[PDB]
Amino acid sequence: MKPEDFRASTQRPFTGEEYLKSLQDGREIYIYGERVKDVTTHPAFRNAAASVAQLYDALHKPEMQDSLCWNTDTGSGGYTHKFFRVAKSADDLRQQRDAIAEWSRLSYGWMGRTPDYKAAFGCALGANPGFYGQFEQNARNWYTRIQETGLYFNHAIVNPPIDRHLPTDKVKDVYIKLEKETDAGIIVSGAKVVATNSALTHYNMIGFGSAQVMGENPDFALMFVAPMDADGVKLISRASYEMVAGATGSPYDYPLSSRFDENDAILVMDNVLIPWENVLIYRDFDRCRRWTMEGGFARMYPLQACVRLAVKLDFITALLKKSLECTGTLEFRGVQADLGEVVAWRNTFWALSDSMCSEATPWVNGAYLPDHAALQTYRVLAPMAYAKIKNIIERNVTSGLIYLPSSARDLNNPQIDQYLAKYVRGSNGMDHVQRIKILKLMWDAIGSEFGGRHELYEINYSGSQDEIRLQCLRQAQNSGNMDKMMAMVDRCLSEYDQDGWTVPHLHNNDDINMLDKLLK
Amino acid sequence: MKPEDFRASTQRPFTGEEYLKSLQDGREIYIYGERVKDVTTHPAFRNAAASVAQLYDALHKPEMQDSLCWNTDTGSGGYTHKFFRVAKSADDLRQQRDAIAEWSRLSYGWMGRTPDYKAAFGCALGANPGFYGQFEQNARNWYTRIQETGLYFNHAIVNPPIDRHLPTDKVKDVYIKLEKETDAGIIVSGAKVVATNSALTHYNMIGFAQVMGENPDFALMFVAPMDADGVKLISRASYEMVAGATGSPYDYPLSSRFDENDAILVMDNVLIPWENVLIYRDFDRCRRWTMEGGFARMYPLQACVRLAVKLDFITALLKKSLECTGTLEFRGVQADLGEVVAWRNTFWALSDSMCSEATPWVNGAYLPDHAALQTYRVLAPMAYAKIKNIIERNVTSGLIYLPSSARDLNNPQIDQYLAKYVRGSNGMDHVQRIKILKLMWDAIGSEFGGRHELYEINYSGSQDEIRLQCLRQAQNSGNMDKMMAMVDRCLSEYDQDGWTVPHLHNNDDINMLDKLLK
Amino acid sequence: MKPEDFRASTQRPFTGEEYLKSLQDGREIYIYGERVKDVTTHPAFRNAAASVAQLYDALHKPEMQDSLCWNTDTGSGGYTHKFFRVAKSADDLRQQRDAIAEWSRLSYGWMGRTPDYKAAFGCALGANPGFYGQFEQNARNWYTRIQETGLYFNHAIVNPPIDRHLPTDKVKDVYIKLEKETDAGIIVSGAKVVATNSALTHYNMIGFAQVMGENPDFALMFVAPMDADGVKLISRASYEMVAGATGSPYDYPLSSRFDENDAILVMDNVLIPWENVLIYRDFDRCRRWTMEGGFARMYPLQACVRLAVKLDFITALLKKSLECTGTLEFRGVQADLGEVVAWRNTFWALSDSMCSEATPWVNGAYLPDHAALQTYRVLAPMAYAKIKNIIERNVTSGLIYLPSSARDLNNPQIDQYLAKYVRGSNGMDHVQRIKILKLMWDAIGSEFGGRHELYEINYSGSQDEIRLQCLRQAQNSGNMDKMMAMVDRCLSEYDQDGWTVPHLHNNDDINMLDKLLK
Ligand SMILES: Cc1cc2nc3c(=O)[nH]c(=O)nc-3n(C[C@H](O)[C@H](O)[C@H](O)COP(=O)(O)OP(=O)(O)OC[C@H]3O[C@@H](n4cnc5c(N)ncnc54)[C@H](O)[C@@H]3O)c2cc1C
Ligand SMILES: Cc1cc2nc3c(=O)[nH]c(=O)nc-3n(C[C@H](O)[C@H](O)[C@H](O)COP(=O)(O)OP(=O)(O)OC[C@H]3O[C@@H](n4cnc5c(N)ncnc54)[C@H](O)[C@@H]3O)c2cc1C
Ligand SMILES: Cc1cc2nc3c(=O)[nH]c(=O)nc-3n(C[C@H](O)[C@H](O)[C@H](O)COP(=O)(O)OP(=O)(O)OC[C@H]3O[C@@H](n4cnc5c(N)ncnc54)[C@H](O)[C@@H]3O)c2cc1C
Repeated sequence: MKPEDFRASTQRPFTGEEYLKSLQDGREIYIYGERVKDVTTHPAFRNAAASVAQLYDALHKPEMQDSLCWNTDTGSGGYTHKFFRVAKSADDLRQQRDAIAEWSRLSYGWMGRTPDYKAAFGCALGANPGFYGQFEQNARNWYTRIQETGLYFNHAIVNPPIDRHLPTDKVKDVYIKLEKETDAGIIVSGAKVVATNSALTHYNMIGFGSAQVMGENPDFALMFVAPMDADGVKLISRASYEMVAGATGSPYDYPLSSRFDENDAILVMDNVLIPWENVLIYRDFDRCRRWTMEGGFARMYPLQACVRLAVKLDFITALLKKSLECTGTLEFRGVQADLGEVVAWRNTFWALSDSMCSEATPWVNGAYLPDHAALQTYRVLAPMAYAKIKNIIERNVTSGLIYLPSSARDLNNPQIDQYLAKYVRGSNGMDHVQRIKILKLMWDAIGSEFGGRHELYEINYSGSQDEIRLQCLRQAQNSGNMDKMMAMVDRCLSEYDQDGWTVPHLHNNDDINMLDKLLK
Repeated sequence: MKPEDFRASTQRPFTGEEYLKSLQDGREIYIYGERVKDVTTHPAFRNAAASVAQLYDALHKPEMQDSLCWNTDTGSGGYTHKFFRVAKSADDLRQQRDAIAEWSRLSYGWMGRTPDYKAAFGCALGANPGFYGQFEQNARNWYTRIQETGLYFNHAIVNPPIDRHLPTDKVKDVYIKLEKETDAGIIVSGAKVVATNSALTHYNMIGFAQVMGENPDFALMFVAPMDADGVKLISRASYEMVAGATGSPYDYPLSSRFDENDAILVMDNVLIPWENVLIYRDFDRCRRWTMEGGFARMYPLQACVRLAVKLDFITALLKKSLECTGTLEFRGVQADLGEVVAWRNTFWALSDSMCSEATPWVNGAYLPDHAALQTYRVLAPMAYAKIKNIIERNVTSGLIYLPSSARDLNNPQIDQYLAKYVRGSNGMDHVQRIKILKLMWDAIGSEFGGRHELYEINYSGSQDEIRLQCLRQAQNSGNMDKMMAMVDRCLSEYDQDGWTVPHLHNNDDINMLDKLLK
Repeated sequence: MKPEDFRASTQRPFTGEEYLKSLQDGREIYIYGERVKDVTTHPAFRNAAASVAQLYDALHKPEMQDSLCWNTDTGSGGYTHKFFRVAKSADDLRQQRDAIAEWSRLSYGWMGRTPDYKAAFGCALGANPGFYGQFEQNARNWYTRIQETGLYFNHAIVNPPIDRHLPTDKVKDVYIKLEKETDAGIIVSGAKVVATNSALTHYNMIGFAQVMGENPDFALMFVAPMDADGVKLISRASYEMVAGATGSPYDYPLSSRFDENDAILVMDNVLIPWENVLIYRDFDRCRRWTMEGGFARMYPLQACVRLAVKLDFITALLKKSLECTGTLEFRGVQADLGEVVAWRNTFWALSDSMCSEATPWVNGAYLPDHAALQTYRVLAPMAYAKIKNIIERNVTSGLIYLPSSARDLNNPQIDQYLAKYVRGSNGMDHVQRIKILKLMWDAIGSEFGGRHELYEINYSGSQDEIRLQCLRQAQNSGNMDKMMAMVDRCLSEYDQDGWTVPHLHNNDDINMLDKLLK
């Protein structure tokens, strides 16, 4: 039973109901010391699963289908989310940018690992399948499959944060490695860092870590895909903000934690058989080193991430204004100036996504890639912008983020509520129910455990502070951008020497230099 | 004589030679306690004048006309710099963006007040002349004049930094005001804060301590020639003259040719003819001009591109400087340079968005994306201060381990030690190493570098003001209401009793609080 | 002739006049492609020399001797600056802190390499002479000599910024190395990075691209007179000369008297007598000197006080500058000035802690709190860059709305407009307003201001190195192990089954997970 066989039609991706049915499979997930029986009904995952299911439902609704979907390029006569099909122009990238924005708005920018994130991987396979050599047909088939079905992939690429001071092949007891080569496929074992929302995915792409030196053993030089229900695949979940908010809070108290929690799970592979049809790069140091620059994925996914963050910043910006209307401090110059800077950061990420599309270039086989410099720029700025925005919220909303009753239960008890109505009202006529609601929404965005995890995510998810900057420099150098900037500096330098100007339009200083007269 | 009458043709802007001749007028400029006889030959201005003259020469080069010029829209059959005529599409704005970049590369991004900066004012007059009421014909004529000739305007808008704690009605002894209304025109007196490069301009636009007040004699906008009686400039110290008198082009390569003197602008009982008046004793038009005039919604396109060109230069110069010292091999150094690259990329991406998201305005004119203009203004001071700190903390002693002068290289007694001990890393010779690092020092640490940091931090407004204007744009455009509609939708999806949407599970079956607090 | 033989008495340090006479020796200095005949009269050095001479004169003033001087500990019956003799208590360090502050106030915190900076080296030699083995007597003699005379030392320790990607063994064509061992002493050649104010010093201590390597010919520490054959300086541009040639004291008040020329130090086959050798072909002593020598554990007391004095000056000057513009009335401006006040307070509080937490070392000597020294080094670059940004973003156009020269005030034709339009706020006259703002600009934006920013950011090491050394101090002192004992205690108070301490309640009675996940 293929997960896409739950669809009532082969000419469209899953509906939300078919997607939920596709998750009631053999996946082996652990949380709070027990195996999850059904991820769609379990109290740690049911609402995050329902939230992803809503994205699938939106693909078929007349109210969103046109902004979200295109026909497939496969000859099936079907349709798919625009970002699941290879772009072949700058306008195609702009349409994909808008389709990503529309889906992201459904979670207010809070779900960062929705199916469109890894759809860029499906497109990378379809745009350049020749890169994979003997595995070219697997790349072509995987592109067709992902595009037609809307299959939900995530990736587990970063190695566990253990023995970082050593090359990947020197942490053999932990990192993903080839165990055995057989006729049916390859046996792999090891673990990857947290695989965000992988409990709700169909497949994971398992790839080599690029920020850590690989070494000299080719058994670590692998790229392949694994279904979430493959025997030996195990997820060990982190604490569930969804379950905690359900057990000890309410949607009113924790409105984001209760529906958008993407569990960052440890991914374990215990002697998993990967069929040859799922192998993409095999014991190949050459292809592993070339994949970041030639594969296309690294040159596609930040378009999705930049738009998703820009949507979250649309939400945070207006929510900060709403929060300041609660306290009444929005009337002050300093407060307005701080909110104005949040507006500037919000505007920045939308402008970067515009440039990604307008400056797009042809690649291979007619495929277009977004502006690579803009992708690297989003990665560098986002951690700085996010940390600054959170600090601005805390230093302006101040006590408004803590002057809040424990629970919706307090509002529902008239003995407590009578005091909340009088003493916890909003400024200028706003009732206490709305005031507490707005400020709890802001606190869940930045200070709840979910808010704290989101700050950790925005700071680190695409790489360390040094790595994102190194990659930004490498792009400038590899593209020829640095050589073009250097040609301008070399022109400036060529216009004079130790004797004076070499250009005839400027005046030498022989008639005005006073040093001989002063020193000789 | 009109400055444009120096042109041998009415079908093109000035050549560099005609531009220089046009500055040899009756202008009253002071520097170092003396009157400046001729800005084109004076040692404080001659090279900055020659640098601007090069921009005019570039307009007439066949290899550069495709990027720099377009036909006029006046019916003269002439041509002009692309940014001197009203944009009528997103593509027109992109071509203007490129024409600004091409001119800016001629000064490596260091001249921030070149003729294209105020060409946006000429275009604002041409795009919306109806805004000016009875002065509509002046707006139309000034647009035609600026466009055809390439007339060099600057503006003096910011009031002197005196009694900022008071409104623009309680400091009448200093600020620009109407003093007499006559048949020939208006008599004005007062001063404006530094008018950058105004010593080399043909005209200055004079426009309205933030809060204006209640006296309409201060509610003015008009044009003044640089050679009108009573118009005078009191110059600041000349980095060009100092670099010439005590340095050399090798030692101070930017100071020696790109210094834009920030002069105090004084108007002493100046007669402004009615043909030069645009807004007269009109608080309503003065308050509406920032949002309806167009200029405030056009010039940051020029300034963002000009900065992005300077960042192309600084980025590669930082790489060159780190190649000198050999520290470019280290991870931390590469990461810091990578961040400079990210800031450089940002300002180009903002200029892209300004053009692609452009909107129709009035009479077929297009305006760049307003949010992107406000974003450039907010980010630029932070990016510039951060980039300078990154250079200083990475190039470190390389910026000071330099001989005093090109005279040290030209003395073999000293040069023998420079050749051995002040060589560049991995085979680079000492002449090139010292040259690169002196170029970087002139960009950030010389008095010229220091002034450029003060300029990038402040020129479009105080830190609070640029942020306030960014917020106002979000509110006035409807952007804030659209972001708010998303927050209100999120809020509408639940209440104190649970979800109001049917796809989510209520917590009644899992909430343990009742069972826990008996 | 010995430089101290210029003194009319052996029982006190130099007077200013004797100090100036002592500099009129055979020193080989270059600037602007020419040999400097006499540093005391040359226009690039005369005022900086006069400024140092004033510090020596202050030692002999009865009104200042209580704060500045103590008896020598040598048995000579003489006196010296307090920081020139070994501290033997926390109170001795506090009195030295005050004596440093008093001398620093004479240059308003702008001279960072005055004779008291290297007096810490003289004290390090006197406190632990046994460290130097066979060179112990040289350490004792040098301590006595520096203490009694007030000899002016600087140090040249940092290698030229060339081939930083290589160790101090693979750049032999540049770095200081032993070339010959003889009966009279050692022959050395090489260069060091800028030796701040070395043109005005008597001697330089020469000491060991970070990683040293494996060749012991580079493992040296020794003293060299400024007039030894082969010792020479190649000066950087002179802010003093430039301010004199093209400015005035009114226009550049700090550049004109406190410029400490950052000179390239060259040693060409210099003979160093054995009496001047301290560490010889000894990797063991070179590696142990940073932790056992004492100097690295003494000089940041001088530097922290000197910066705190400069911050007293900058803080009040920022208030004065904001009184000029009138913006001091606004909340945001007052808040920014308040932060400058907080940074100024910090460096004084660090100097307090350096003294009160002082510890015994060897032979009765006391050392300031090592953690506070490392903290000053880490915070100072961040505080300085932030303070400069605060000044620029608040004083804004006040720093550029200034006439070129005192010559503008002395020309009534220009001065009439300065009096009206460049007056200060609320009654302050234009002469005082321009004077205050030019003083602030010379502090931060002139080439001297730019060099001072580069100095404060980098002089004690790169951003990573100062932080690494701060961490190493925490580890080596046992501070980190004591902080770790608290974290280990916290961890020991529970395990995977619950609390291990009896005062806390386990969650068995309230944990709902079993009941929820059936
Ligand atoms: C909430 C969250 C969700 C995530 N989801 C996913 C996911 O779905 N899939 C996935 O594959 N990954 C995921 N990640 C991992 C993420 O991509 C990484 O955290 C990021 O790439 C940084 O790598 P790292 O954690 O190994 O940090 P490191 O690379 O180990 O950096 C830590 C520190 O060590 C330094 N350092 C490390 N190596 C070196 C070196 N060789 N030389 C010098 N300094 C070095 C760094 O500069 C930094 O200061 C997620 C992370 C978070 C926080
Ligand atoms: C090198 C340089 C070149 C320039 N060239 C030109 C030019 O050619 N033409 C031109 O017209 N201008 C020019 N300017 C002026 C520039 O536009 C201004 O400096 C800028 O607009 C900031 O205004 P300001 O200097 O008056 O600072 P201010 O507005 O006075 O700000 C200083 C401080 O006071 C605070 N403040 C001021 N007013 C208030 C208030 N009402 N309420 C609360 N806080 C307040 C600010 O928040 C800030 O902290 C130039 C400036 C520089 C530095
Ligand atoms: C105005 C001024 C006056 C001075 N006066 C004196 C004086 O009188 N006497 C004196 O001896 N010195 C003096 N100095 C030198 C000063 O002490 C040094 O600049 C400081 O120690 C920093 O060392 P550096 O310049 O070699 O920088 P570097 O150490 O070369 O650092 C530059 C960059 O390279 C990186 N880097 C360097 N090496 C490594 C490495 N191995 N691994 C990783 N990254 C690395 C750093 O992290 C940094 O990002 C002065 C400096 C200045 C600016």
